[PDB]
Amino acid sequence: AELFLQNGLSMREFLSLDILCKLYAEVPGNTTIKPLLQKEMGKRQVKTIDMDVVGEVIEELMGDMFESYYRKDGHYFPLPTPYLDVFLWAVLCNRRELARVLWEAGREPMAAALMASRLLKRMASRAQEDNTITDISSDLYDHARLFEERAVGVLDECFNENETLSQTLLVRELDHYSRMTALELAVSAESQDFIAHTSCQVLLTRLWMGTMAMNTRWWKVLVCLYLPVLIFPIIYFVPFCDRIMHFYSAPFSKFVGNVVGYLAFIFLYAYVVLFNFPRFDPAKTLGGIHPTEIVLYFWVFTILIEEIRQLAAKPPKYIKDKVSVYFSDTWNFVDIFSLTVFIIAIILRFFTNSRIFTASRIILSLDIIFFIVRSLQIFSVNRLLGPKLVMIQKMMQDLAQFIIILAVFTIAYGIALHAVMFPSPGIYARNNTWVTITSVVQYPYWQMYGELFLDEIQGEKPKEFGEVDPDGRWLSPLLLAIYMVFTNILLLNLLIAIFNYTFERVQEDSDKVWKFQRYDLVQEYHSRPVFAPPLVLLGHILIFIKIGLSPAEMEQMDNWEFQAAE
Amino acid sequence: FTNSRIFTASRIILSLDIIFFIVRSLQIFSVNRLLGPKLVMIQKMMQDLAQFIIILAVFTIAYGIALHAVMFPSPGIYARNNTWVTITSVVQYPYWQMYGELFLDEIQGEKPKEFGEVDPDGRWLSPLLLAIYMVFTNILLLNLLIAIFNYTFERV
Amino acid sequence: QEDNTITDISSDLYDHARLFEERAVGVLDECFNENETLSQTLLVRELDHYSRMTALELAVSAESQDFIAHTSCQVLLT
Ligand SMILES: *[C@@H]1O[C@H](CO)[C@@H](O[C@@H]2O[C@H](CO)[C@@H](O)[C@H](O)[C@H]2NC(C)=O)[C@H](O)[C@H]1NC(C)=O
Ligand SMILES: *[C@@H]1O[C@H](CO)[C@@H](O[C@@H]2O[C@H](CO)[C@@H](O)[C@H](O)[C@H]2NC(C)=O)[C@H](O)[C@H]1NC(C)=O
Ligand SMILES: [Ca+2]
Repeated sequence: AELFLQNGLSMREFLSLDILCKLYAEVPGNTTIKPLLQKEMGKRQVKTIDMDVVGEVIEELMGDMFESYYRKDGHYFPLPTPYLDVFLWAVLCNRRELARVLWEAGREPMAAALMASRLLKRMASRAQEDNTITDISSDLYDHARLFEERAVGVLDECFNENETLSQTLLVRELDHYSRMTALELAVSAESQDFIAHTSCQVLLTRLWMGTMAMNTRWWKVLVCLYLPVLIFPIIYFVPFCDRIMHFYSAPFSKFVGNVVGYLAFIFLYAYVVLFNFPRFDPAKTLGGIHPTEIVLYFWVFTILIEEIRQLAAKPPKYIKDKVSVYFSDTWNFVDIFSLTVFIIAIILRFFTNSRIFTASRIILSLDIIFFIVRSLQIFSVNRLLGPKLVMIQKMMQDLAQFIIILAVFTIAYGIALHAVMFPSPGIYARNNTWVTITSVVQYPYWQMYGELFLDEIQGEKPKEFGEVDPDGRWLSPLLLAIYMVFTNILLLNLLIAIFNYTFERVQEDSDKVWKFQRYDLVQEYHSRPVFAPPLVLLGHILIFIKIGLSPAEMEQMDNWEFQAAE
Repeated sequence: FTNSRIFTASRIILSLDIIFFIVRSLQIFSVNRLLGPKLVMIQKMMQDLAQFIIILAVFTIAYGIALHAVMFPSPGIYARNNTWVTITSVVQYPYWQMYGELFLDEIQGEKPKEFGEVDPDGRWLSPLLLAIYMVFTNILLLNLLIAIFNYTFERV
Repeated sequence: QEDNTITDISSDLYDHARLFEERAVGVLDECFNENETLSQTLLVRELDHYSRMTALELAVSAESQDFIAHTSCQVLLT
């Protein structure tokens, strides 16, 4: 194929629509793409293959509201991109050297390599999670890593001459890739080697220090954030109210504003739940509500209008697609959960019942935890702290996996221990279903942390624990001996070993995963209102009341990118 | 100065400054091939602890705000009518629970004299919150910090 | 590494610094393999073209642990 392309043949004259549909027709059978295409043709009841089925497979196999160009262009119902779609065919078929040749022969190469990496590793996940598809997943991850390092090398050769061209090449509209950039193609692909490259990181620093000097510290931004008249001496700009609006346009300034006003919010929420959250009564003024709780209502309404703004400012047009893009990160799950739990608590605020207000204060006092879980994204600005947060997230995945084994042994020993201490048809009966079930759950759990109930389970302390059966009084130390040698020593250190394996896997790439989540931090603070940190709701009022280039400039971009690829 | 508070501050400051003289003593152990590298390990692990302490304090103060807010509702009969014991309880009780000193008799409403009258709906919720805090902090966060220390140990 | 206005080429710079570390260690080793007393008196010279500081002081400014852990520097420190 390479020899044909470099002796007498061009893809522009060779490939047509029927050759391409036939090329997707005689895929061999040991691939992932034949089960995917036959599953999609089973969903449409069409016996022949066309490019709309291939396009829908590519759209569900890229994700993130990707729109494949076979569905929108009339040439797929000469061809515009013959190198690109024969390349995509060779990538879907898991053909190493053929996709290499078609990548080397085609235009927009790092975008092609990042799309190939996303497509191959999402085929790897698809073959791993489906039993009707042959698990060739390690081959697909190796091929995706091969396109990862090809994209990183093309970016590196672009970076070794005229870095400004690299920064403006990473943010191009790519009309043959559903109008998304190389940054967005890389973070869809989770290509951590591409984002941790120096070009993407200085670009995220330019976007992060938006029209402002790249080494201005956080305390200068802090003292200029609440004193705008002091912006003019010390804030250095990379080129009047132009300097003011360019100071507040920085996502780092919006970040420091979110940090300081959020610490004010957490201190206010803590003052409410720890010092003043009274029972509602219509007798005294304002219902008895302290105005710190009113300012609390104001700032959580501000966070709610903030999340409604983030839902409305999503790049798709349909509201369901905006919701699907909005819930693509877990931070929006934490946001919607904390806001909904707050709104439930403040609905239950006003009912004057003792149980309903008790539920309200309990729900609010447990929702401070979820606001501080939302606070955890702030620590991703630090090279040292953010990887530890990624460690915490993957260890919580490990804990949610191990917790069924831990609960199985815990409930087994709890059933045994409570059955030998408290025989229920006897004088030693706990005549209460709830304290029996919570004892089975509770007592092995606290014994698991070395809080040994040795006085309790041997028959002493009969008032606050219970009258233990006298033959449970000698058997309970033996059962607790087996449980301590099996659970505190073996099971817990097994879980610690799982956590340490997770620690080593993240710590060997901690720098690169911080570089990758730095993109998510920049995108989190790039779309915030350009406004005062106590007045961001006024900013949402004043909202209520990725670059494109010239076509000859785009062809010049493509020529420079293709020769750096050469 | 013969004042009771000023002399108390003097003896407290002297009795805490013996610690810093013995921190200065730590350079003597660099004459040993075996001990001095362990002191370099202690120094880099204290750097690691000073980095991890903001994450540990964030989760500690979160659970402390939650725990003290469910045990002691401040506009109620179960109010701790003292700002200082509230703030030091939020700092203090998750910290000692983090080392397995579980205040299970205290947070379930028993020992009302030296701990405080716990609200009866905090008496069942405090073991659940402490369960989540023990499975998240003594198991996950502390062994994460131990893993950081072990990575530092291997590097040195 | 600590400045954002400077391109982070830091790993290349640490590799180049380690390259000069092992070059210095090898020159000290070839100095040590004949007449060790000359190595000890060479490590403590006034170096007027280096602001009058020794090879020991240039190495501990550089934190060149491979140079100080060489046998010449250690018997000199003994
Ligand atoms: C739980 O209920 C059982 C059932 O009545 C109690 O068992 C009785 O206890 C008395 C004195 O303790 C004996 O005289 C009876 O013979 C027991 N009945 C049976 C069927 O064994 C038991 O004491 C209760 N336990 C608690 C803690 O309330
Ligand atoms: C803290 O102060 C509050 C405010 O007075 C006390 O709450 C009162 O307690 C008495 C009896 O305990 C009740 O009769 C009142 O109705 C309560 N007032 C309110 C507004 O709820 C509370 O007892 C004090 N707690 C401590 C430990 O001193
Ligand atoms: Ca959000």
